[PDB]
Amino acid sequence: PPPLLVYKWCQGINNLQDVWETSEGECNVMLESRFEKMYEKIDLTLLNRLLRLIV
Amino acid sequence: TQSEIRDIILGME
Amino acid sequence: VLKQNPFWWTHQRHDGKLWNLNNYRTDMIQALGGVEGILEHTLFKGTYFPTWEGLFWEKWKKLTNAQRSGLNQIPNRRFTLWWSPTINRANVYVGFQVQLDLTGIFMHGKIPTLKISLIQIFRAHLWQKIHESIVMDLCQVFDQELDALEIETVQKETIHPRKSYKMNSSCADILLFASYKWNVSRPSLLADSKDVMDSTTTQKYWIDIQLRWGDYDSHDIERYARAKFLDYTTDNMSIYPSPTGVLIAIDLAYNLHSAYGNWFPGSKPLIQQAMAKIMKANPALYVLRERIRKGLQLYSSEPTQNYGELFSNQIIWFV
Amino acid sequence: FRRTIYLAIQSSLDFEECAHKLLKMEFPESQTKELCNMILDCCAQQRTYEKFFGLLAGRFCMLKKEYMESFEGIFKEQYDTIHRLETNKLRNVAKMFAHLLYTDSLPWSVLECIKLSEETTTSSSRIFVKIFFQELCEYMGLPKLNARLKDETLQPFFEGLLPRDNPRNTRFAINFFTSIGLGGLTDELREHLKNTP
Amino acid sequence: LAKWKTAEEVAALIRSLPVEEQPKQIIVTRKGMLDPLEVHLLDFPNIVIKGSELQLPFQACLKVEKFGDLILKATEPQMVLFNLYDDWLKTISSYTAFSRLILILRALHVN
Amino acid sequence: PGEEQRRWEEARLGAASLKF
Amino acid sequence: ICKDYKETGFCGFGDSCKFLHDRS
Amino acid sequence: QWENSFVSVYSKDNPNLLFNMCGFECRILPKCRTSYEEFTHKDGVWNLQNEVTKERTAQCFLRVDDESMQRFHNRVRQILMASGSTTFTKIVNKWNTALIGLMTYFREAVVNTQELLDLLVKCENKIQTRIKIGLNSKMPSRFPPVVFYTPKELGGLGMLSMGHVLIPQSDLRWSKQTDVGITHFRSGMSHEEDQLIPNLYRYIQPWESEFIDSQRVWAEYA
Amino acid sequence: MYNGIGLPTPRGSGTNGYVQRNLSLV
Amino acid sequence: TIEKIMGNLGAADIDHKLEEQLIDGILYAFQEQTTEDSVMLNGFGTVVNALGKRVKPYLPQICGTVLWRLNNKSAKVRQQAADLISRTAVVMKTCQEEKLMGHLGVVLYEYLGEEYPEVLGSILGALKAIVNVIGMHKMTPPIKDLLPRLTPILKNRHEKVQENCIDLVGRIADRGAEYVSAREWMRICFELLELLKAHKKAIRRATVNTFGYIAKAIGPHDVLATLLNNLKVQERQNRVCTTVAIAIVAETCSPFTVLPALMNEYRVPELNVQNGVLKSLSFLFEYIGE
Ligand SMILES: [Zn+2]
Repeated sequence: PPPLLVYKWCQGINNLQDVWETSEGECNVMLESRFEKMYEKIDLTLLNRLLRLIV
Repeated sequence: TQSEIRDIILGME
Repeated sequence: VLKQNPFWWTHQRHDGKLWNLNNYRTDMIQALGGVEGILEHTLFKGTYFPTWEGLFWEKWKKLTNAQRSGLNQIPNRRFTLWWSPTINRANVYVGFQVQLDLTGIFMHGKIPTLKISLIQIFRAHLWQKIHESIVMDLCQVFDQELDALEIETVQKETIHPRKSYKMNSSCADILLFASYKWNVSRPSLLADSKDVMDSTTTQKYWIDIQLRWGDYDSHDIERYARAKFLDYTTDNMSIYPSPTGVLIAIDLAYNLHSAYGNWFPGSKPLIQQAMAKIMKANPALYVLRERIRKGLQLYSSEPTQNYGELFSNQIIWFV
Repeated sequence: FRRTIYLAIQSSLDFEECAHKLLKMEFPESQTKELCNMILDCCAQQRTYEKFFGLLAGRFCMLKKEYMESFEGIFKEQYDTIHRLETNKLRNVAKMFAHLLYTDSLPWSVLECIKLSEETTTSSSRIFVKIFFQELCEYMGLPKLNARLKDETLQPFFEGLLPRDNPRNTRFAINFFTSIGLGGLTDELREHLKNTP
Repeated sequence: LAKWKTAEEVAALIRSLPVEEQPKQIIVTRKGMLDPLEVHLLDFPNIVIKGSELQLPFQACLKVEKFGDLILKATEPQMVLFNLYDDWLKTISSYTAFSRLILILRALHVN
Repeated sequence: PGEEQRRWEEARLGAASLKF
Repeated sequence: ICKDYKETGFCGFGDSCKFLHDRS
Repeated sequence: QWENSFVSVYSKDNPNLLFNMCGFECRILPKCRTSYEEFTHKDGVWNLQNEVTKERTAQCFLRVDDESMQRFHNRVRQILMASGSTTFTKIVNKWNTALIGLMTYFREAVVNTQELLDLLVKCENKIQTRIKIGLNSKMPSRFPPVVFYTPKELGGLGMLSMGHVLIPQSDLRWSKQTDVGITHFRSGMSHEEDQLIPNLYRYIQPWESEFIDSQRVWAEYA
Repeated sequence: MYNGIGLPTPRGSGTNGYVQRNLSLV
Repeated sequence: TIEKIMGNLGAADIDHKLEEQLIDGILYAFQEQTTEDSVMLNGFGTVVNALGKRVKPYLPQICGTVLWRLNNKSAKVRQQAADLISRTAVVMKTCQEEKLMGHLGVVLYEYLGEEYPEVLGSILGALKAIVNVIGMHKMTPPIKDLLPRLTPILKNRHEKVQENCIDLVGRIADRGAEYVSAREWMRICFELLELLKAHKKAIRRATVNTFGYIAKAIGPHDVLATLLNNLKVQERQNRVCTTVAIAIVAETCSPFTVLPALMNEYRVPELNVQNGVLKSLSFLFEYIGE
């Protein structure tokens, strides 16, 4: 369930290798966004061809 | 029989 | 689907069941006061159901899913009547106090659903009918025990047809004509013993029975009886034909009973018997309790050697 | 009393609000110790351990010393009555006292009650201390735990835990903490043992 | 009114009893005398009332000399308690103590 | 071969694993 | 007291009669 | 789009890594970085643990997102708006379901969001007020708590409660500055006496413990 | 002393706005 | 056994304490009942049938029992208690149960609101079997309020409740009939007119009988008009049953009142109706005879 996703994400970030160290000037960036309308600009011709690769 | 003597030892019946 | 699923995030078949709220009901009951503190806010005692372990509230009566009629005011009406000793208490803020139509019920406002239930319960002059049945039964008890009671005559004053629901005054209903003389004590309540019937004497006895309809705020009927007695006997409009008597206080909503007055020999046990059995037997009170039940739609599911159960850790006494 | 305490707990949202609700109530100061004891009992009965009750009893100890000595006696009581539980109750009380320790609420002297000889150690107490010290190490971290396990100022109490005089319980206790995975302290003490003869 | 007295005195007794000697169900010889204490025990509505269908010769306790004499030459209405299981509950059960007791009760009862 | 209750017994043990 | 009901046992409004169906 | 996005850097000046996931608002702070002062306190805090060294290396602080509070509030608003043709028990079942669906989803972000607690107080008291309005009065003494919270078996309505908790308050200025603490206790909904009404939050079990529980239970069953 | 604690108006809030001081503050 | 015994013999020699323990074991058996059987019913009926007027002082006991049962959760016991009332109904009065038979009267007027057909039918049965003993003039609770309550039930479109309702209204219209107003009887006529389509024939015969009883109470000049208009319907089995009803109205209120209207209706040019007229005269000459 989604709360377990939040837990696994927090827990995966933390288990990266040498993640919290800042000596050499490393920088972590967390970006989060949205594809802003994917349901609305699908193209049914291109979608046909992309489905044919699968089914 | 044992039932009746048990009851009269015990009480009314 | 045109509705919003608040558990969009889970599935009970696949995810198990991720919460259990069964201690919440238990601890809610222990915090409100227990089933006793909870049911002193209700019409529970006015049902006379012996105890609340049998209570059962009605486990579609018919396919007018469409018809305009709409909400059927019945579940709300039953919640409103059930709780009526609390929704209709006495110590309130603003509210213009008004006596119900033909009864002795006071409302402090306008709760129309509650007023409709209470009206439909006391229809057909049932308040006065209750007064008549109670007083008739008492007269009959005296009619029988004339012998032991030294009673030459018993006088049922043909009733002023509105004495039942006039709450600020009193005629008297029972007048007892002695044979010779009764020596009579000072007034005390029906539940106390020490009575020295010495102070005055008379052949005339009056007895009053007054009906109320209590509520959560005030359902102590002892002090009701004391205060009403003192007032009604020391007033200047109550037509009491004797300075000797007693008043009988009945609480219909909690089916309680008591009395207060000047006693004479034999009276204490006599009316104690009469009260404890008229409260149980009288048919008027029965029609009451039955309309109450049919307005709540409450039912009882209850129907109806021992010494293997007897020597238990449960104490059980042999008398 | 227990009704009112259980209800004040089950009506609040966090240990601060529950402690407030209790202290805004009043009682005769006699059962102050039994106060903490009760919250102790309550978290014993709980779903699983939440440091809520830990935190609440710890705030009471923070509020008066009466509950600190109550807690001394309470840890004595639970070490006396440790087998009296199941492993569930055992683990929750273990994390209880582990909280108490790393909260500084219970004082590290308490270890005097723990003589790590095989003959005197309940397997139930064995599991108790294992959960206790798993929590200590994985909470305060192993550096400051081994550091605090090291300094002499509490070694008088620690003696029952770190066996050097008698060798057989040294074998047993070093084997036990090794099984728990405290390699540092264990093999330092075993090197002391190797130097001993 | 004697029934009523019985009623009020058991009422006062349950009043006087501490939290662990209060009875749970009460059975009397007199199923005609349930009504009085039915009414009188509302101060303690915890008791399942019954009249025992198993008649016990506690009337045969008016046979003994100690109980007898005490009741007979008492002058003040009062309370006393006796524990009939003199030494029994140590080497036999309450089951067996009650069995022993019943046989003795009916023994003094009949003859 | 008759193991749809072992095709439904690592679904749970696959859903209930937590490694990082 | 829906007086059509009370006197003649019958209210034209049925379920929606904002008064009390009662022949008492 | 940059306006609907959010980027967050962690460097030698920002020790906190904040993000916003499925409904939560999380903020990770490691122990290495500027936590000279560290606590272990109310459950709003997950303790992340480095799985190889098995030491607690950071803390994640959770809150409910703002649009999730707004979604709960609009949900209550349509419970109330479409309820004039329903009975008291239907209104209270809809309230019960909405509130369970929020509390069992978030579960410890609710403790830490001082704006939720006020939302829940006002929303529960609006439901109660509509039931009073259903009768023809809103007098606070005609409707003690017992009328609403009594289970459906004793004839009550059966409400589930989260509005009788005290709301912690502390000194707005620094509270908008530096996470100062809790000094005062504003009051939640009004009960007829002390009365100590129980709480939904105490019967639902936090996540951070369910995840450890699950780990061990399935490990030992395997 | 409205010391930056409480509500501006306890008016449409579902509460009486009564404030108190955290007794378990030490 | 006991039932067979006292039913063949009579209860002359049954003395006091004997009859007591008997009545009490009876009450027990009937409460304790756990099967749907006429066993305990018939036992009760016979036992009081033989006690005759000897039973007296236990009517509080007997009823109080029955009423507490009438309160139960499961239908079956409720129905049983309604039955038992319908048995002891006569002795209930004959011991002069003012409070108590008054009780049963008004309390059943209460339960008239049930919606378990199996209990509603038995309630109607018990009310009928009270009204049989007590003729309504001396009734504490009067059919003057019962029957007005019953008329909105005749629209319940279910065979069992319809059977028992039309039975009760037929009793009342036969014997009571004067504690009700002409207008009430007219509305009830208009409701009977569509019981004639029930799927069960007992209902339809009961309906025709009550048209007869209402025929004496109210002149049929209007009921006959409402019957001809039904003859105009199609589908035969309600045409044929209205033609029976016409015959019945004519038999009770003498045939000269209806013969001119029938004959004149023989002139409307439609088939189903000319045949309705002819079939109705058929039944009429059968019913009147000589
Ligand atoms: Zn109407």
